[PDB]
Amino acid sequence: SGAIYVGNYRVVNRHLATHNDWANLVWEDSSRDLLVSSTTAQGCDTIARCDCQTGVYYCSSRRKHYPVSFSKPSLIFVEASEYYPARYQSHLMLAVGHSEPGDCGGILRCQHGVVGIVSTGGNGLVGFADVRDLLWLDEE
Ligand SMILES: NC(=O)[C@H]1CCC(=O)N(Cc2cccc3[nH]ccc23)C1
Ligand SMILES: [Zn+2]
Repeated sequence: SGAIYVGNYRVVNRHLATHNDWANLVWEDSSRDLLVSSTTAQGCDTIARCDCQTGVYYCSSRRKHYPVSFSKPSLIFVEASEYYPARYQSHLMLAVGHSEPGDCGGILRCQHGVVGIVSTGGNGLVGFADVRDLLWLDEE
């Protein structure tokens, strides 16, 4: 689990969104595994606006923050899971590292702010859904 709180927005994995998130929906994309909902209180996270390929992510299944190098956001085939059939997921970045399903929502951060959240894993890889292209998260 995990979310990003920026301005009056909440960003979560689409597969973990609550009834309140869907009732207060701003934008969602199944192919990205992302959902953004509105909030009443202001958040404190800052979204990175950059092309960094190194950062640190939180892995709940190790209680550890790991420094990683990661690939640029791309269209990647993701095997079937409890929440989606086998499909291509867009805006996905991979790194060599540990990830289990309940690690989804863990933040990946660089020197500029939040880059994305854990979304995929297995086979010694970890995948992150990028949020740096969602520029509207910085306004209104
Ligand atoms: N974005 C997706 O398609 C998600 C949907 C929910 C989900 O359980 N997975 C599998 C997964 C995620 C993270 C870590 C993992 N380790 C092994 C499997 C695995 C994929
Ligand atoms: Zn950066």
